[PDB]
Amino acid sequence: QQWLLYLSNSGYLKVLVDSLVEDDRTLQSLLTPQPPLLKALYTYESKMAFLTRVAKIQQGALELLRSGVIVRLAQCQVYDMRPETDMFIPTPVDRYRQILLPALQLCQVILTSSMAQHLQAAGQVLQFLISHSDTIQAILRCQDVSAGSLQELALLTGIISKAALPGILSEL
Amino acid sequence: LLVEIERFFKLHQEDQACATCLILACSTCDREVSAWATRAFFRYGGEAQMRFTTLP
Amino acid sequence: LERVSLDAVNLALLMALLYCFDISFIEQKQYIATIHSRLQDSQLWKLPGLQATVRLAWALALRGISQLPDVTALAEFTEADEAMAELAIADNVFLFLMESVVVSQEEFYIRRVHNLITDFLALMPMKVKQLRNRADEDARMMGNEPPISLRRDLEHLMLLIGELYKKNPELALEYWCPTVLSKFVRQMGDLLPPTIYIPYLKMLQGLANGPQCAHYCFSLLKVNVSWEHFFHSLMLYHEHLRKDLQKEQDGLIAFLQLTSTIITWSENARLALCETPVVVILGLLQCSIPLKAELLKTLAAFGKSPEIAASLWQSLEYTILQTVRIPSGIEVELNEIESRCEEYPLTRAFCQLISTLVESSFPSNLGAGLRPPGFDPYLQFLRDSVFRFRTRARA
Repeated sequence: QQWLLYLSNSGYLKVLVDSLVEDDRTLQSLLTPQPPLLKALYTYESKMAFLTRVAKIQQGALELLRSGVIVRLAQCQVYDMRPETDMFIPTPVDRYRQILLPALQLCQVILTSSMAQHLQAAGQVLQFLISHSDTIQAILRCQDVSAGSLQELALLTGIISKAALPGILSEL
Repeated sequence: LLVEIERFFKLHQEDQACATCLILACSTCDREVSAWATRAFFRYGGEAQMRFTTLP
Repeated sequence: LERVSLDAVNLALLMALLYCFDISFIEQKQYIATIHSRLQDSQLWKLPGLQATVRLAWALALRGISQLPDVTALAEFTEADEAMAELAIADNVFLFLMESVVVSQEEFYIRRVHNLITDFLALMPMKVKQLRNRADEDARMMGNEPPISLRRDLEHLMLLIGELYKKNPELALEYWCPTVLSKFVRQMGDLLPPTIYIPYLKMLQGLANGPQCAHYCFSLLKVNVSWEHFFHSLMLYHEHLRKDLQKEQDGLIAFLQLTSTIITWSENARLALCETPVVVILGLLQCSIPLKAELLKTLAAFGKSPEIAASLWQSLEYTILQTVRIPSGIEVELNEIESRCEEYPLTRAFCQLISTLVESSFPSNLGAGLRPPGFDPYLQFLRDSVFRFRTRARA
């Protein structure tokens, strides 16, 4: 409860969304800092989790979205690219895809958690899919632990798809 | 007659039209269109038609 | 033909090649099978774009040929067709179609090509969806025009239609006449991505050509996206623009191009569209926009022959008069027009609208309340224009 209200306001949201943008930058800086990694894995992952949890509920999702989640995600440019394009390469793919799965879960959760239909949320999510299309398509086939991460990402897109106006349905 | 108020004007007279126009403008629960139109008639009369004026 | 990329001469051979692939049955199909195999191999050549097209075309046809199952069962679709076609698309097979189409023995060419164009709809839909979905996801929320265009294959296809069909209504009718193209149009109508959406609008404009086709396009929106949605979009953009004080220009320019095309080729219907875009279009004109001229051109199309010009004249006078302060002399009046109609496009549009309204009528005591009334100041404005004309740029 409680928190949603308090926390909302403040603080957090603003800061956390801005920090999404910077998350993308932070995954690169990731290589360097593998070391300073220890610090941050304990924190960055925790941040994604905090974001995902807020999204799971109606009021929380609203606050995240109000904070301009889609915008920060566009700014991070995490999605608007191809991961394969480019350490042992399978490790980097696992890592990048890993970031994609959590952010994608955050987006799907925010979408559904409002009224995904006529609501504004549906429109925003559809824009998300179309703008970052072909990644969704590209994700659909291949393998490894990397596959496992890929598989989860694929599911996440599928949930985003049906949850919205069927991304397919929209693309009549 | 709000859209043509000449007919009112003809029968009733200009003065009376103005008076009614004032009442409609002020009148409460009226649509904005009605009030504005009546205000317009009161203030400007009918454009290039009936003019609203002191005459020597 | 390879030993030609630019050479226009390539067009001469397209009739033979399009029709040849059309009649693949004639070949055997030991031969057809061999060609198919050779082509997949031939994916080596990006430099020859036109090889890429023709091959892609062959594929569009081949799929149909495989209908006699002896051939089809033998082949695996993913390996046999989709992989190759996809490669061709990647290698700009659509782009060159667009070029063939844009830069338009006419009978043989038109007939064979329109058969080509249609084959693609019916047989190909899997590819269309594959591409559409690919495009939606690819871009991420500083995009350069080259980046925007890279993935644009679907839009290119729409343009292919637009160029090929344009004029030609004959051909265009095919889309509208029965309720797969008609499916195609419905499908295209669904694609939401702003760029797809704008090309969809453009493609339809091309389709609207006959007085007859124009009528169907009218019905398409009205009955079975609606016209109202379109004006709504324009209205929304208007608010965003003013509240704020390239992507939008693309969308808006397309929106206007379409409304213009139909309104021009229509009848009693004109009033219906007129009442509705008229109010919204007027509002858009107030905003600066690059676009001003274009809405004026559209407005003009809306203007009706009869007495019911009045709403339009008021808009125009109000839309010159509003900002200006007029002294009791003439120059101040000219200034009103000059201030608003700042650029060349603005003026040309204005002239078209005025030409239309002046054709045969206007309200008495125009401009009453605000200024010295009457039509006269507009003609004075032309002094600003055709006085100046002599010193154009740009014949």
